[PDB]
Amino acid sequence: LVAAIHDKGLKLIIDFIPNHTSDKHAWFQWSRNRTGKYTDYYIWHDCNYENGTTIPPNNWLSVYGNSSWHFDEVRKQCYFHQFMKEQPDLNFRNPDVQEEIKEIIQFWLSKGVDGFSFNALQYLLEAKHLRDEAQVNKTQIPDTVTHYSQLHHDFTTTQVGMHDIVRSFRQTMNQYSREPGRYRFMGTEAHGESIT
Amino acid sequence: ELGLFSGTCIIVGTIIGSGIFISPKSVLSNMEAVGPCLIIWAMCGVLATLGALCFAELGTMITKSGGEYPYLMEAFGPIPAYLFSWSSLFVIKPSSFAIICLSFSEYVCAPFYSGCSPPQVVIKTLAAAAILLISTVNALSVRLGSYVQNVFTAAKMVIVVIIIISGLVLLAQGNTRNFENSFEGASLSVGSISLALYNGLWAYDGWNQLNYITEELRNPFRNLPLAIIIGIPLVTGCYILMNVSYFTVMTATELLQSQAVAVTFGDRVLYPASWIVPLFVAFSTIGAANGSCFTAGRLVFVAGREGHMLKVLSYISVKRLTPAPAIMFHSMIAIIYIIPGDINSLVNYFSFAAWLFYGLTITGLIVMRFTRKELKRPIKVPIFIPILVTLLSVFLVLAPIISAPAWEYLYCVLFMLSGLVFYFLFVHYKFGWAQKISKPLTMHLQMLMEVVPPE
Amino acid sequence: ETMVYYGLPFIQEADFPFNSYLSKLDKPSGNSVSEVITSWLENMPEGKW
Ligand SMILES: *[C@@H]1O[C@H](CO)[C@@H](O[C@@H]2O[C@H](CO)[C@@H](O)[C@H](O)[C@H]2NC(C)=O)[C@H](O)[C@H]1NC(C)=O
Ligand SMILES: *[C@@H]1O[C@H](CO)[C@@H](O[C@@H]2O[C@H](CO)[C@@H](O)[C@H](O)[C@H]2NC(C)=O)[C@H](O)[C@H]1NC(C)=O
Ligand SMILES: CC(C)CCC[C@@H](C)[C@H]1CC[C@H]2[C@@H]3CC=C4C[C@@H](O)CC[C@]4(C)[C@H]3CC[C@]12C
Ligand SMILES: *[C@@H]1O[C@H](CO)[C@@H](O)[C@H](O)[C@H]1NC(C)=O
Ligand SMILES: *[C@@H]1O[C@H](CO)[C@@H](O)[C@H](O)[C@H]1NC(C)=O
Ligand SMILES: [Ca+2]
Repeated sequence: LVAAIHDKGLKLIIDFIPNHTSDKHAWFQWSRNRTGKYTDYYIWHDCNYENGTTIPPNNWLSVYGNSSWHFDEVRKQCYFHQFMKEQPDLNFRNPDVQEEIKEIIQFWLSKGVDGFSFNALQYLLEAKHLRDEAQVNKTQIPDTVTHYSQLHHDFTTTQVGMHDIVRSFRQTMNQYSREPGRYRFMGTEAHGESIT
Repeated sequence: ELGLFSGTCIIVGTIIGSGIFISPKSVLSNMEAVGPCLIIWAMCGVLATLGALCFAELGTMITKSGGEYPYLMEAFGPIPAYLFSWSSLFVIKPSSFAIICLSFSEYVCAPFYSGCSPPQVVIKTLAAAAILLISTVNALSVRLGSYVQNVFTAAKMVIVVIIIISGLVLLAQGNTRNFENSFEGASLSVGSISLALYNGLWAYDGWNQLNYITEELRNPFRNLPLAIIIGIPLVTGCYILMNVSYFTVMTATELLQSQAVAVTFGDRVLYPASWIVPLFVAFSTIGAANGSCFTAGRLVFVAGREGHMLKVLSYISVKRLTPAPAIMFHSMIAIIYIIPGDINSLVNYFSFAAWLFYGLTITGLIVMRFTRKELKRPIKVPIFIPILVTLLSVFLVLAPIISAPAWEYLYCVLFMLSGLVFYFLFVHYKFGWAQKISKPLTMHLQMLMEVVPPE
Repeated sequence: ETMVYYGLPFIQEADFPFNSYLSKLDKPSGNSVSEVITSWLENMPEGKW
């Protein structure tokens, strides 16, 4: 298909979403086992788990709405996920994960893909201190906050070093966009709330 | 004297020029597939060998100083000899000078317009500045003509082996995707096959002017047909081994995008120093133009004896022994050619007129060998090679006009017949008033340009 | 947070941020001085000064 597209004079760009993987990914199966360097590919933390009910490290919520931490039986720790529990978030603060996302960008550009569309980019980094958010309704009981819209998201979206990760993806795509007529396009999806 | 190894080294360097850098785009835009456009470089490569072999016959048996003007005088009479002298001064030689200089500005201005095509005003203002500079240097001096020639034929061959070696190494690494499913969209037709033989044969231009080497060949009769049948077939083998080195790197859809084909190649394969291709090709292309301007005064001398062309054109300047009126008239016609047309509309216009006179010559070869002339011929070619060159050229001259008619052919036919009118009203009838328009013209020109008859 | 002022391999910034961590030692111990030296040199980017 990539050959049939280039012969027509067209270009092909594909969706890329580097924030999370599935909990069936090989990286996560090794990480829960604490295997090798994969023990820190994901964001883990200690949490008390007794009688099926877990207290999370903070009040951070998922985007689809519930506690954003989930207990893992093999690791005996909680892993972070912005979206549903089937999507653990990669840990982009250690340099091992960024070299993996750098080889996937290189794998698809070698096949002739003409560029990418990066999704869920504001969720790349989170605050390291893991402090609780500020509720929208301050006089609300802290055990009924279960909706993503009931919090101010200052520690889970658009953190400080987030733009230097996206600028690093652009440099990896510059090694392939040097020959004239084969520039690699990079586009991102916009923040729904802000235009600045 | 020059041996057989040097007997080919002159002819192979003569054939390979700036045609291999401009024609691939044009032969592929008519074959539409990698497979057939590879057999065109062989089919026209063989057709150029039988041409140069037939020209070896006339070059030995006639044995006159004129290039090809004698061969039409000896066979058909004085009207085709004059009609060729007319066209080779207004059509064949000026337009071949305009295509070489139009193809030198496609390679100088292609890097500065990366990703897209340059405007037409840039590739004509730069071509008009090359024609005037090439024709001015070759008029002020002769040493500077041959000063930079041996270096300009080095850069020509340095690139030819760089493209080939790179296109072979990449073929070992398995980059076979382009010619895997060849012939799939081949548009073979008398329309396309003819128009694609024009552009393929233009890369072989220079096989007719190959007879001068016999004078210094060690054993001409025994070695020249050998130096030809192993020299040119060595070059067609170096073209399909260079056109293959294009399709190994880029695809059939990206070829037609750029006019400078070798510039698209140097960016993809030679990234650290990719400026080497537009720099070296600009050297060789301006060197091949230097070879055209040198021979401009050649044919007008031999045709100036028989009173066919004006004798003032053969006059030489005294301060510098350079055919100044021949050159500045040879370039002034080229300037009028780069203005209306572009490379593709001139390769058709050139290879049309050039190929009817290429036919009339080798038909005169058999016609003289069949009935009229019984003189001895030192080297003899079999009878089946000339009948092929004429039956091929009669297809090349007549199929494009009927199947793919264009306005370029009309202006070509109107030029020769205009010379046919100049035959009767100026040289055939010799009117009285016709003289008094010539005599005051020549010496005033001599007065203004301080030129002198050669001998 | 201090090492961000060194810049990135493609965006240039301060030539170096001033290391004031030696100016903080109030007691001359061997491991107090050794901790400042290795904390700056391992956290620093690759080709920096
Ligand atoms: C968080 O997850 C719980 C499940 O543990 C959700 O609660 C269930 O929601 C569905 C809605 O279709 C109900 O049918 C179930 O009865 C609920 N379960 C219980 C035990 O009440 C809860 O809605 C989620 N929070 C969200 C989506 O904000
Ligand atoms: C924010 O939520 C609080 C509840 O946590 C609202 O305060 C009152 O809460 C009591 C709880 O027993 C209710 O009985 C009252 O009806 C609530 N007052 C209302 C609804 O006016 C508080 O009003 C909420 N504020 C906003 C802006 O929604
Ligand atoms: C007269 C000629 C041989 C002079 C030039 C010599 C040097 C500069 C040439 C000769 C053959 C060339 C190589 C041919 C093929 C390749 C493979 C390609 O993927 C990268 C460039 C590379 C590796 C070329 C580098 C330059 C090279 C080594
Ligand atoms: C994790 O450890 C268990 C226990 O030995 C083993 O059965 C399983 O295969 C391991 N999985 C991975 C992905 O290492
Ligand atoms: C144990 O589980 C039961 C489930 O009904 C729950 O009510 C109880 O609070 C749990 N106890 C602890 C200490 O978690
Ligand atoms: Ca994340």
